[PDB]
Amino acid sequence: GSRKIIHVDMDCFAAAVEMRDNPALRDIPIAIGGSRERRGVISCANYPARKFGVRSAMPTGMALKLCPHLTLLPGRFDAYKEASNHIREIFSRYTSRIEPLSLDEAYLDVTDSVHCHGSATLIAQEIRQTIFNELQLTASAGVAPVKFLAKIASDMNKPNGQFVITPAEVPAFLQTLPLAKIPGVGKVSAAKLEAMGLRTCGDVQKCDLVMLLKRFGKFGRILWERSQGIDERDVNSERLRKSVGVERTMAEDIHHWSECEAIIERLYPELERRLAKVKPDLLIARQGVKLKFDDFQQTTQEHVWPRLNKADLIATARKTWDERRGGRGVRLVGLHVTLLDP
DNA sequence: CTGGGGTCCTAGGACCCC
DNA sequence: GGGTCCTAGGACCC
Ligand SMILES: Nc1ccn([C@H]2C[C@H](O)[C@@H](COP(=O)(O)NP(=O)(O)OP(=O)(O)O)O2)c(=O)n1
Ligand SMILES: [Mg+2]
Ligand SMILES: [Mg+2]
Repeated sequence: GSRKIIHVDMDCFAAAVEMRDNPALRDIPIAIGGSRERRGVISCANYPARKFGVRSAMPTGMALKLCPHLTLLPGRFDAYKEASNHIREIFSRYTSRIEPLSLDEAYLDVTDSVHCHGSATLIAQEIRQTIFNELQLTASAGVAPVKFLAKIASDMNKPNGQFVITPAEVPAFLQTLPLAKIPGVGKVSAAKLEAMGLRTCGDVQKCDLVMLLKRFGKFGRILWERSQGIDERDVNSERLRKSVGVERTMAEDIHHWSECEAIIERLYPELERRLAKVKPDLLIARQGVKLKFDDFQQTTQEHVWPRLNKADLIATARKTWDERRGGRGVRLVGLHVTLLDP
């Protein structure tokens, strides 16, 4: 039923806002991540740092081994939040059909738009431009008839570029497209798929659908459909936050309950403030806790609960601390609430 | 040498209904 | 024998 979807993605979003504000970081390797002393990971890295192999979700310990002159910045969320809200208002000028996927990211449906005539290519081009003129940062775009193809397209000519995929180009695009580039196919599934000899969508096009439903369930249908180019998901501008969590990893494993309670005492005020901005009465559906151990196993305990309550969080945290710790060190403790169904 | 914020999926037992 | 809720956990995303 061919639609036209624009996936915009900010390039090096967190880093780019650090460089715009201080140009001294424009041409030196910078990353936002948090110290190796605090056991942190890289969240964003500029291209000078990317040249050394620094990627997002990489432990800072390895980021420094690869690029020792990394200037690590901690990040200013409100600086990135304002930029985003500006980005989303720039989208508001071309369609109401806007589905943000994060701060730096949004699906735009422009099928029924009158703007740069009907050219999804020129709308994406002008949005990418207006962002630069108004925020001095750069965007990439992808244009496709479906959601995931427009997302894959947003990475192909980045940074500061776009890439269009028309319906006639789709069959050739999918034939060589490796399965792991499909959003929702990460490291584990890509490894089993390659264990079955499935690397590209061209390979799964020659597969049996009932076979894939046997082995992967609902995931096998999604797999088989994306390879045929099928992605009926609508751009939904109505999607709502469903949960609020606050967690913290300490410098080193903590071994006594006394220390773990000292962390919850600090975590709770932050969780309440962030819950208050969205729900002033603090009324919720479930609240609970999370511990992650030295062997990186993690357990959570959540239960029905009417209102964000600190003592019950401490209480339940010691029940896990006793029943499921088994004497290992603890590197992370976290708090959580599940919001009420709208 | 492994973050912090989330979404979505699965699955067994409890629970309720015929 | 059905269905929805409850809970824990895992894969995945930015
Ligand atoms: N694992 C990750 C991935 C992204 N992020 C944050 C930091 C990024 O600046 C922001 C943008 O997500 P992203 O698109 O995946 N990466 P980024 O936009 O910075 O670089 P490119 O999109 O140009 O590849 O999300 C994170 O905190 N942890
Ligand atoms: Mg980006
Ligand atoms: Mg993004």
